[PDB]
Amino acid sequence: SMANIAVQRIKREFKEVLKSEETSKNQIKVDLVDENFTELRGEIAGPPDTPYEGGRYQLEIKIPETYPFNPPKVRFITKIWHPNISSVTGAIKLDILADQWAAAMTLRTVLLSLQALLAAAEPDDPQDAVVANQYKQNPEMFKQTARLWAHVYAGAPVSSPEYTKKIENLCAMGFDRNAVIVALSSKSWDVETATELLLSN
Amino acid sequence: MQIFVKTLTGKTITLEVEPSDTIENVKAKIQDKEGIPPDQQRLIFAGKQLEDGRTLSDYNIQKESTLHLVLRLRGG
Repeated sequence: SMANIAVQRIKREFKEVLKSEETSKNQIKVDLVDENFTELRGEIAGPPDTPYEGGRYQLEIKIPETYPFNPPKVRFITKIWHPNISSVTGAIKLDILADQWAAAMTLRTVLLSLQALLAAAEPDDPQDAVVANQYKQNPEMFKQTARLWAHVYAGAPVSSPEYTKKIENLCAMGFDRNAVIVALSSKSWDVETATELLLSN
Repeated sequence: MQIFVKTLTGKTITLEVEPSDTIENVKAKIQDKEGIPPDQQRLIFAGKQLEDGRTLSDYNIQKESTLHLVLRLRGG
């Protein structure tokens, strides 16, 4: 249904990922949404020695019909705390997804670069300013905050409960635990200003 | 005429321009001298950006006036 230099590239790049050593080791993975191959669901495992370790992140991959001369539009379906990824929408700030895309890049190399992006964030050049300045000003707070998002959203081992007690305390006020994890983390785990931010209207 | 573009790294870029010129073309001859893509760079004068459609004399940038180049964010 596409111009096929996409259909042929996508089909062999798709078949390239399932045959790879990274899929055999469960690092990356790609799947079919429909069977025209213009939308794919990718999955990358959180890199080791990073707060995302033990987590698996779903990725929305939409192949434009200018493929392979324009990059695929990738968005994080799974929530993640990362200065180069939106904590709200999952938008990705990577140059290979914008100006620095090359036609030689494949599905595998895009997934491997995104998995690499989790290991090496660029806070000076961010997608989420809130996550980025917490990353710079408080390195340890970001690490466990990303660790907590890593379990609540990507099924990792739990971050240790010095942070959940607040998540417990604000829920004792009947608040949405989804709104509380967002409010507490953006306000750098200050319950006061989180409670003041907690209320929309 | 001669204008300057002070940059990161204490670099000083010297360009021969006309007040007639787009800010886009000022970016274009920074590209030939520095190998910097024009839509990843932004020039500030009097501490203000100048949109590519406008020209330098609209911002009364006379000769020997100093500009500063902040480069657009990577991702970005």
